[PDB]
Amino acid sequence: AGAAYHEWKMALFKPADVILDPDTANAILLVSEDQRSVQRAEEPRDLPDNPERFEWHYCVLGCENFTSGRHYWEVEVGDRKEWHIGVCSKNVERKKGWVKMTPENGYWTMGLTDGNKYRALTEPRTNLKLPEPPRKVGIFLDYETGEISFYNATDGSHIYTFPHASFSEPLYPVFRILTLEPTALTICPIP
Amino acid sequence: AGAAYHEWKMALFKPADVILDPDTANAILLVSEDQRSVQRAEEPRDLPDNPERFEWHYCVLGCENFTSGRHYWEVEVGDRKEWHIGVCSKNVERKKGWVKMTPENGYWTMGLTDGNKYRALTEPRTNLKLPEPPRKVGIFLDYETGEISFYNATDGSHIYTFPHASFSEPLYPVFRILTLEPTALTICPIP
Ligand SMILES: C/C(=C\COP(=O)(O)OP(=O)(O)O)CO
Ligand SMILES: C/C(=C\COP(=O)(O)OP(=O)(O)O)CO
Repeated sequence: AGAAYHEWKMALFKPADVILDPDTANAILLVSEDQRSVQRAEEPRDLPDNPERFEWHYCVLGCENFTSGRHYWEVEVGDRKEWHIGVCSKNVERKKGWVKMTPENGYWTMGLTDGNKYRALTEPRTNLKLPEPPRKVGIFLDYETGEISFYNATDGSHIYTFPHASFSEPLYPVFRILTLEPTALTICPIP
Repeated sequence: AGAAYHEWKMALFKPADVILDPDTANAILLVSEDQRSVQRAEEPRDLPDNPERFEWHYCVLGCENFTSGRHYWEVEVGDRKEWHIGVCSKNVERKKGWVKMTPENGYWTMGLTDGNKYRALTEPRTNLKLPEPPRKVGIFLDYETGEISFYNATDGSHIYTFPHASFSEPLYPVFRILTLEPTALTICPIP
């Protein structure tokens, strides 16, 4: 069940060793020293406007992108009451206010808002019903087949899969947090 | 106060999301479908050889181990008249009969026998005197300080702290039940 999940993911997808890129992180984000976790600060840091940095979206990326193959990583979201995670195109508009995070705008993400509302960030947003709140989420990228999927990485249940896409840009792991709370997002070691 | 215990656990220790590993579970144990609970059976299962499995001790482990950091989880023991819980080293002699569960053998555990006799499984065993019987037990690991502690998770009260170890191996949550009875051991998910 969980076991079947682990066997399936290990057979089919390459483990990506994701580390967060402080240079991309909106100034309201604190990336941990080990670059595995990200937290939202109360006050923004005073950081330069280098082209890589998100200036509007409360986002940070992985250091490395994907251009082909099947890849997965897992993110511990624990009890944090707001988070959205997935992948985004390298050429997302990092410097424009109010760009909706949607596949059309180079984002493939899902998560949680207001403690209990699960969504996939489609346009319009898709509401999800998950019998069990995930503590750890498996993100899955099949670049060739154009498929971004999410699983509960502990009990192996399927969370969501985006419609078929035809990727024309490299894809980054992306992480977004809006609220001030205690629990971090953490990229966990993967089998 | 339970309030102080709540604040303390939440400030200092990362909440471990513990799921029982059925491949480790001695064949006389039955792990629930959600792998949050374990019960002792009257008859063993007939299973294929597995290196991970406890052959002698009536034990099951968590799926994940700890190699650094401060971690806690909380176990519902209910009115069950016999149980022992804690952590053990990854390299405990799983396959060997008659190994005493003690710190020298890779185990740091405490619990209940015969309804009313609480013990820490030191060598010798140290008898505990608990003003009230717990129904939920908080297990606390601080890997750097070598500190394994047990608390009454409802009212915050201290149950037992082992002499500080110098851990040189990854640590698993471990769970042992000997006796036949209706109340399972249950891991309460992250609050
Ligand atoms: C302010 C902000 C994001 C909120 O965006 P939205 O208000 O469009 O809502 P959502 O559906 O969650 O994307 C910065 O990332
Ligand atoms: C039979 C058994 C465990 C009990 O071992 P022991 O009989 O040595 O007693 P204890 O002091 O509770 O460890 C299988 O796990």
